[PDB]
Amino acid sequence: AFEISDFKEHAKKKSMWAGALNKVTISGLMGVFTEDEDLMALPIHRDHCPALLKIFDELIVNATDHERACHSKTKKVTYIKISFDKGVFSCENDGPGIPIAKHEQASLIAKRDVYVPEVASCFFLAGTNINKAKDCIKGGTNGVGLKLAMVHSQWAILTTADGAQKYVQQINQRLDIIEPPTITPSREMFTRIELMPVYQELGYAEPLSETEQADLSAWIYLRACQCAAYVGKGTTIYYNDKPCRTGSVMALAKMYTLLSAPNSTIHTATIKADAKPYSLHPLQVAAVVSPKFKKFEHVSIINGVNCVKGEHVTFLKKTINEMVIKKFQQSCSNIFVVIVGSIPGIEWTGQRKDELSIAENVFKTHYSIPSSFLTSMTRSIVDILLQ
Amino acid sequence: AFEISDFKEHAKKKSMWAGALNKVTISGLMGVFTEDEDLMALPIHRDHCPALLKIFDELIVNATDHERACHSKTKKVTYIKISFDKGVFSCENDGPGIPIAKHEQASLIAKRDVYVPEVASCFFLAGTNINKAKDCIKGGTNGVGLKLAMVHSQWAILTTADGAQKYVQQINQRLDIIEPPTITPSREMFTRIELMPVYQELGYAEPLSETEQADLSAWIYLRACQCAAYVGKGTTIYYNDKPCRTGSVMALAKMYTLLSAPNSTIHTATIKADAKPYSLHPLQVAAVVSPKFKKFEHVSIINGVNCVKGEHVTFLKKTINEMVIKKFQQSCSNIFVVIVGSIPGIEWTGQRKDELSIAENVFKTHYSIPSSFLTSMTRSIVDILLQ
Ligand SMILES: Nc1ncnc2c1ncn2[C@@H]1O[C@H](COP(=O)(O)OP(=O)(O)NP(=O)(O)O)[C@@H](O)[C@H]1O
Ligand SMILES: Nc1ncnc2c1ncn2[C@@H]1O[C@H](COP(=O)(O)OP(=O)(O)NP(=O)(O)O)[C@@H](O)[C@H]1O
Ligand SMILES: [Mg+2]
Ligand SMILES: [Mg+2]
Repeated sequence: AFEISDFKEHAKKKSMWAGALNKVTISGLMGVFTEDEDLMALPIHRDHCPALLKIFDELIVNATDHERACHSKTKKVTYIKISFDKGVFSCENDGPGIPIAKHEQASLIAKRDVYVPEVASCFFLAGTNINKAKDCIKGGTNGVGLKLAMVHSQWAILTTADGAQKYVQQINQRLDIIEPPTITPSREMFTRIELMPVYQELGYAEPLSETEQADLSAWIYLRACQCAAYVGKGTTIYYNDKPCRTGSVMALAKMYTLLSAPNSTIHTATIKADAKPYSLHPLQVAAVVSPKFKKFEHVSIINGVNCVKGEHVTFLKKTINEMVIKKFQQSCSNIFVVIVGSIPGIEWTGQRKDELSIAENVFKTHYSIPSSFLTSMTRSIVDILLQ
Repeated sequence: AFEISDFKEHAKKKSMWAGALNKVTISGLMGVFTEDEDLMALPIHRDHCPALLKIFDELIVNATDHERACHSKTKKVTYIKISFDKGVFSCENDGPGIPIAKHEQASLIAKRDVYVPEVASCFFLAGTNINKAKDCIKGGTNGVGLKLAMVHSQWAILTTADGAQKYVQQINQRLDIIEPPTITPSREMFTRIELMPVYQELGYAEPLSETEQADLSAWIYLRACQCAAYVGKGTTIYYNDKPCRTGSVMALAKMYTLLSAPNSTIHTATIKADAKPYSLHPLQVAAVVSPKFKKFEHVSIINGVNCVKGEHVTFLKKTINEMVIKKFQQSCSNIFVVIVGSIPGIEWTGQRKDELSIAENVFKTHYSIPSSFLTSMTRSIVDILLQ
């Protein structure tokens, strides 16, 4: 009756790692769709498998983490290329590759030659964020995300090049079959993950239906557009070899409000903090206020992660609410707001990183929302309330 | 740079297991306080460590799981006794004890005699829910919760008796030191976990401050009261040897609304489904509608777990909203609602079990909310809207 599981078997059966392992109703599920030359974020009103969307997210956050790691160094990340075609998902980024070197501890554990890229892709609770600095703004913390991608892949290829050598390794049948890597001379420098998810096991048609393909493509495109707003000014994000043109929170706010509030006013702010490490990490904000909006909604890209709940939102809402109450006397259900940037020292409620955890006083003590933004938001909210 | 962690080290450092490992702002944090002979649920407006509250929850859900496992058997669980004194937390339940038997697979893994209760308390990804049936309504699924309690304990004692023998085992220094167990003849039958959390490591004073002690006591008492509404009619819940008198969703609804809406109308329903396994699991509902309530709030005890988000809430809200719209023409921000019961086949977003995951169509297809409840709720909501 009392059974003991290994990580692989556990990750194939348990929702705690990446969420539900079958299709469920995902509240607020969105994708981006192109109408003419316009990008429009629209709801996806069909059940989808959270764990499937999460293994796409794990690879994308790994690439955005690498962009952040490299952004002040000589060899920077200049691109992240995301691809989705015939069911195959890939994510490739430039900059220094995963070191092509024997890992002494892993080789002893496994009783065979294990190189660093195999540790990164095949060993659970393993990576460069196991001892994470208090000020680190990478999303990665657990050493599990890439292994979850591998466990939900029928086949996967890890390719990395360090400017000297290229390493290619097949990781097949949900991490059951790790093929010995092919190592060759190369002047390339990059990391690529290519995989075919276990679509049928996660509740999808094999091959994907027209609707499943379209929904997954829209979701991935929007996730790439979210990255594009987060990464540094030197990095381009591509989706199926097309650049994602959403380099600002204003561009993100437009994509989400184009159908409901075309030709709208975009209230903008940079939220800044008054002490390191917070002062190193300004937050970019764009908000639209419309009577057509039925309840408060945010899109938060924090540390490269799409965060659906956190005290950073609460801080903005309470601050606006206090001003609205005062002006009206002489509050948030008509706001759509985009918040993008890094926050050091956050913790998460789970591997999925749906909710960040923090002391509210971090914002009260350190951060200031520009008066001009609060005044313009309050003016717009009050006019609606008055009507 | 690339490090490989064991489970214990990982659980002491990573928020993914039990949430943040220091004090943060927990939205909606509540405890129960006794004023005179009255029980009143009130907000706790102070930061607390989620992982600390979760190891209390892991033991309480294990006891409620055992109550559910035993409820149709000859030897039932008749009590769950929760204690909190001088920093020491204990949870004891009657009914069949954890088997006192050598575990052959664990003994081979560890290269020494390992009995089943040591597997349950000290081996990660281990327990009786590793292969969980599609219709199982126990909260336990991952084989990790009791190990997280042990990893966040300076010292812990596991005591179990199977009516033949008693097994006592010390598990000390955050699972670093597993003492060999003491096995003796006994006619007792029970399972007890007693532990002292690592309060200082999780941001608390050593010993607890007056306020920390009072807040943690209030939180635990309310969690016990939540259990009392969930368990079968034959089981009594005690907190510090006093029975928890909240045997109904009406009693729970009263405790949450006593300060804001004394002498209120309680709308009641049993939500029933039309096919097994759903039909085995009626949901008990009590709701209060007041103009004094500023936004929609629910307390959901699902499969013994305090669930803060799920499509069961959405189903009730949408159903009420449709009726309200219709009546008004001739909607949920004034509702407080308690929902208690079992839902088979749910998945979670994480080990914490904050959010359940399910297809919305489960409710649309199988479940029916009684017309008399919808009519009485709609009458109360409409009167407020009209005012
Ligand atoms: N695209 C990439 N480019 C470079 N290095 C990478 C890339 N993806 C992963 N890595 C490395 O591989 C390690 C393992 O990745 P992963 O399993 O996702 O763990 P993580 O990102 O550190 N933490 P988490 O994602 O929270 O579980 C990372 O710590 C990086 O060092
Ligand atoms: N109070 C208890 N009474 C009887 N059996 C218990 C009790 N607590 C734990 N157990 C047993 O010990 C096992 C390990 O507990 P635990 O680590 O909490 O895993 P779980 O409850 O199965 N899953 P999860 O809590 O989701 O990680 C359980 O599966 C039960 O078989
Ligand atoms: Mg990662
Ligand atoms: Mg458990």
